[PDB]
Amino acid sequence: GISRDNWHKRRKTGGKRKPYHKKRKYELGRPAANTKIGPRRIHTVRVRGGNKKYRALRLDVGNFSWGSECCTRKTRIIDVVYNASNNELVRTKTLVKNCIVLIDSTPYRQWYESHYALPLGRKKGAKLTPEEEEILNKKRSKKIQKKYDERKKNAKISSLLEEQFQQGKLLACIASRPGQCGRADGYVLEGKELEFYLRKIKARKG
Amino acid sequence: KRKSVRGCIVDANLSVLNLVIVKKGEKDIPGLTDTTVPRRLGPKRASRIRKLFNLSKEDDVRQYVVRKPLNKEGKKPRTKAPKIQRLVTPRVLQHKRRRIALKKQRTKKNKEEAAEYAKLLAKRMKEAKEKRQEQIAKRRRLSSL
Amino acid sequence: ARGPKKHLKRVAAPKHWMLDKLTGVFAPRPSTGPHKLRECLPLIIFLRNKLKYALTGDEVKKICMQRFIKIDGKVRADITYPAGFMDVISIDKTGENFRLIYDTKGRFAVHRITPEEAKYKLCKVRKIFVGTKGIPHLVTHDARTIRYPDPLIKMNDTIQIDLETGKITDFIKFDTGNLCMVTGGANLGRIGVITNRERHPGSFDVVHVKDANGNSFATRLSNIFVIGKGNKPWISLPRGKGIRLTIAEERDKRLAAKQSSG
RNA sequence: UCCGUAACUUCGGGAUAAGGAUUGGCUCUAAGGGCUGGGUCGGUCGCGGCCGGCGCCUAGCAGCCGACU
RNA sequence: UACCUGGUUGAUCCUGCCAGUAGCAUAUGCUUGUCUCAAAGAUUAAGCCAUGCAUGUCUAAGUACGCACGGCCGGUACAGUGAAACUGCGAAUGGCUCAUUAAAUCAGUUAUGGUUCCUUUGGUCGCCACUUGGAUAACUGUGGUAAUUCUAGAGCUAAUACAUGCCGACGGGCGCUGACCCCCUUCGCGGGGGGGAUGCGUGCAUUUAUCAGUGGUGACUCUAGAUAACCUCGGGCCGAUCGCACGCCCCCCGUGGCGGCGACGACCAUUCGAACGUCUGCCCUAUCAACUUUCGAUGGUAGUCGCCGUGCCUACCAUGGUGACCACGGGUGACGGGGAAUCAGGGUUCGAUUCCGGAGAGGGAGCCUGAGAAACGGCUACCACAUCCAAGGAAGGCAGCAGGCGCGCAAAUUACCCACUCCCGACCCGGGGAGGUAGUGACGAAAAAUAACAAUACAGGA
RNA sequence: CAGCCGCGGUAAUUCCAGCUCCAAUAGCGUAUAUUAAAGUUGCUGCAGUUAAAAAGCUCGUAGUUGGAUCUUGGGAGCGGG
RNA sequence: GUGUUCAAAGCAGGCCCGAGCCGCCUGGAUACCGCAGCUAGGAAUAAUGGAAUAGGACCGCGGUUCUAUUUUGUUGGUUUU
RNA sequence: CGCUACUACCGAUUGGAUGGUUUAGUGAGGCCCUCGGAUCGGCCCCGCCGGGGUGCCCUGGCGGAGCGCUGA
Ligand SMILES: [Mg+2]
Ligand SMILES: [Mg+2]
Ligand SMILES: [Mg+2]
Ligand SMILES: [Mg+2]
Ligand SMILES: [Mg+2]
Ligand SMILES: [Mg+2]
Ligand SMILES: [Mg+2]
Ligand SMILES: [Mg+2]
Ligand SMILES: [Mg+2]
Ligand SMILES: [Mg+2]
Ligand SMILES: [Mg+2]
Ligand SMILES: [Mg+2]
Ligand SMILES: [Mg+2]
Ligand SMILES: [Mg+2]
Ligand SMILES: [Mg+2]
Ligand SMILES: [Mg+2]
Ligand SMILES: [Mg+2]
Ligand SMILES: [Mg+2]
Ligand SMILES: [Mg+2]
Repeated sequence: GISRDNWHKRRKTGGKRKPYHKKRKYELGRPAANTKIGPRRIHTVRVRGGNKKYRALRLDVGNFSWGSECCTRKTRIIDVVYNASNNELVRTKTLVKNCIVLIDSTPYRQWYESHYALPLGRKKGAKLTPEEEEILNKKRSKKIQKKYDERKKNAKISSLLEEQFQQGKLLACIASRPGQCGRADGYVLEGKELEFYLRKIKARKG
Repeated sequence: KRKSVRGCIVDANLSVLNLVIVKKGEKDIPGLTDTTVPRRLGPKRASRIRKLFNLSKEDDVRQYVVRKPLNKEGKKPRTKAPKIQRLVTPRVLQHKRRRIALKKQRTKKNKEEAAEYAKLLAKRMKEAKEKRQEQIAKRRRLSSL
Repeated sequence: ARGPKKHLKRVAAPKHWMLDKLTGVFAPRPSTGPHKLRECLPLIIFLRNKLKYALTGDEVKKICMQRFIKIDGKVRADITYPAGFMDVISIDKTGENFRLIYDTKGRFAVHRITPEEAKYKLCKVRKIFVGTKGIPHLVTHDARTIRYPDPLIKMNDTIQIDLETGKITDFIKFDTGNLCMVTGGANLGRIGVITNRERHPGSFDVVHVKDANGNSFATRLSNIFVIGKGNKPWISLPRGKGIRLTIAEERDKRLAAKQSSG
């Protein structure tokens, strides 16, 4: 079978070594899962102990975390943009750990509105008054007013994050093992890590 | 295991076929339309009994069970009763009240034993606090002599 | 090789079961249990060979499935059950109530106790930990798990169990000046006072025990076991009191007592 | 193009030794270079013309160009 | 018991070998009365096999319309033995052989703070509910093929098989929304606070991100806690389950339970282990002096696969690693060790062989089930061999116990029993060529027969 | 015949046979490996002028082996002839 | 250690007694287990190290920094010992 | 040097026979993913029937249907 043994290689001295026994069963591999993007499809695997792994093969939704203010939400994964390990997986759109992606931004927008009550994403005159004016109400003034005013010197969002919201979609990273788990979990890029990967992408365009 | 078979399609090269007629027009072949075997045995669980006689879970089931007569056995035409499964009885109900009243216990226990929590440990916490007085003393000897 | 074992040979066996070479090929293979395989005593051996009630093994089966014998309260009808140490073996039909304590030479002698005093036992602690909800837990050496200790109980310490519902009572610590008994190695079945604990970070720790008669020896800490508050054991003890009187002394004793002790 | 190549020898060769595989169209990726700016702050008048010490991409940035493999 | 003798010469003293001398283990030759123990197809062919056995299993407690007996008792379903069939467990142990294999296996020694675990033991076990659906065996009956432990069609019938899916519980409690209301203060603003409709969520184990730092160690990114969400989707888990006897308690005129078991379950610990690692240790050969590497050789960074750590694998980088202290290559009449013979003291040689570990089941490769197997008295292919045959097709693996052929200097009875020892199972009840017991047996070891006595004589002797 | 030296060429202590004797004794011979003897593979423990044997001479890396030297007494608690 | 009829082996066995004892005494030792590895004592022998373009020690003394809670009762911030 | 017996050496023959380690081609079968969908069922899409209640649907008896989403 597809083995993982370390008796088929050479010694430290580059000397061969012979097979004093044959293939066992506890030393295996299996074919990779190579998750892509699309409607959900999972296959399940039986393994040592009588336990389970779950080969995910197609995923679209994931749980992602804006960590500065600690809010996790569920979003739809749009596209893949960069991968340090190899450069073909982006062409074929494979999700593995520490791939960089693009996702929707509406949930984090909505929470921010409901929390700090401010227009995240500058739109000239297209967005000012369908409902954010309906968001802006102070029905019990002088009791929540001091509260929301205290939730004022605590937003100060970065310039670069704003540009993403103003586009519509933002960067994230993946931190789970889907062919082992069946899930796509991860976090949002911020700070110098964000700077780093922007430089790589833009240079790739050249 | 590996085995040989023939396909589904029909041709000449066979020996025997199996055919099931579905309805009769008019003629009544003597070999297949005059005689008839009765269904050898009857149902055995209550739900199919009530499905047959339309009894509707108001009246009992025991009185309406089929009996097998002992023709040709030798001497006596005895008559026998199958046994019924999926039935409500004093035993199954006794089993149920045991488990459930014992399974309101296991959380009334662990609650009788949360009384033991509050009692055993949450007094021993209340007992070591009147102790620690050697300690707050012995670091008073550090503080303010 | 390709699975776990089920048999045991006879010249593969522990030395203190005292099996006859020229009697058979196999030995009883203690079944799986809370006590190890090397340091145990299955029920057949305690009963066919020592007590000599029965003279075969089939006889032992005919007596166990009558539900007379019972280990430490809870009856046991698995003939191959692995007895332990400081345990209790209560028939109570004819009021036997054994205790299963070592000799001085390491052989698990018989020790008869009273009807009273056969309703508790002592246990060494192996580890402690807190499970969920901050609920503490405590594991002995005989695979017996107990919630809610007193918070003044730490590892390698001894407790007295009332044997009906767990319910620890009467605990004691590990310190100098209290008795000790040995459970492994070479000084097996000896008693003494601890007097020191030399410890090394990253290896085994050590005690320097001293007996009252003058002997001073040392062991690894894991083989230790504590039974006293200082010169005061809480249990009935066997003949010999953990001494290891040398071979020349026995020679005087027996010869001089031979044809004079009778 | 990529491997592999004996006898014999004046040790230079024999050697394209012998013997095997690959060889298209289309869509992509990576690598392989140049010139310009960094002497900026005050003193000084008509973007420029002189002065003292600064930062010098001092671990190489930005901008614009170009043919091939 | 730390030992020697013959032979070069016409004679001597020396080097130096050849031969004798005592054991031990394999074969053969001659001989043989007793009795207690007792090895035995290893050496050459891990070459080939007819015939026959070596793995199955039921309790008071999973399914009982066999009609095979005959309970008993009638007909309010079923007292009771009980073949067959379904279900669960075991078949991965044991036994046999030594072909491979040279820091490999293996011995001692230490680690899993880098992982899995049936069973045992102990813990925890917060409008199908006075009980839902259809599915097939055993059975009845029509058949095929020469052929097998080949099977089809038709009619019924069960579960701890396979599915499905309730009640219980306090708006009780927790957190963030907060309509509203109030108190004090403010000219208001400010502040300093109270109660509070309606909301959404609210665990065990899963996945991820952040916050503060009950219990332990030489050693925490540990155990526990707090917050936001997720379900690893219905081929995610548990919340939550069926059976047997003994008889019953009821503010009581039918309820709530406890008593006593069995079976199964989700997590933790233990127990049997297993598997990857650390330090040191091995026979002969230089007419074997350089070897390994973009066909992973040596490191780094990121990931895939894996029960987990690791170039074990994939992409991108660096150019390293071993060697006269013997690498590399080749040979072994090479499985290793505990040990056996000889032995003043030191050593030389053997070790397949009853104990531990490893490997294999004609040579090679790949897999299903299962907690555990790359199984072989399990499956599937190619090669070599080989049995039936109606010529269409089907069945196979003695290095398991006896037996046979060949091979060769060379190696026993197609015997009896589960009574001992132990194992397995649903189990005080059933099975075991494991195992015991007789038979052949001058491989070998211990004890011990084949005459004793008194007169008659003298060869003679003290 | 005889492991070796050697016996037999008309008086054979050795051949073929008979008496007689010797050793081990229910066991004894024969062949082949393998130990001691072997201080004839030598660490304990050989040899190297002439008996077999020291490179034609010198240097030289790894290896092996390396000078002298740094607190001694006198005491103290003691027990014997 | 023990008269298995001795011995080879093997782990058993012995007592009082109408036989009453419905039982009593008992045993199933000890040593060795090269080499590496672990633990504590002694310090002759053998190897190595230390201050030479100076260094050890001194409430040492100035001072340029961070500064954890000790005091500022609880407090707002700084130096503060 | 000559006859006789035995062991080994070189030696044309692009000598020959056993094994073993491998290159290059063809490549049985098992496993994984992507497709495929003989076949066997329901909410049903309706039309023929009832009971129950309130003209309504939930359950028990009759024929067709998109081959929908499942269920295999
Ligand atoms: Mg040529
Ligand atoms: Mg002469
Ligand atoms: Mg000789
Ligand atoms: Mg071999
Ligand atoms: Mg061996
Ligand atoms: Mg195998
Ligand atoms: Mg064979
Ligand atoms: Mg196999
Ligand atoms: Mg087998
Ligand atoms: Mg076989
Ligand atoms: Mg045989
Ligand atoms: Mg023989
Ligand atoms: Mg003999
Ligand atoms: Mg010799
Ligand atoms: Mg000698
Ligand atoms: Mg010599
Ligand atoms: Mg000498
Ligand atoms: Mg000479
Ligand atoms: Mg010197």
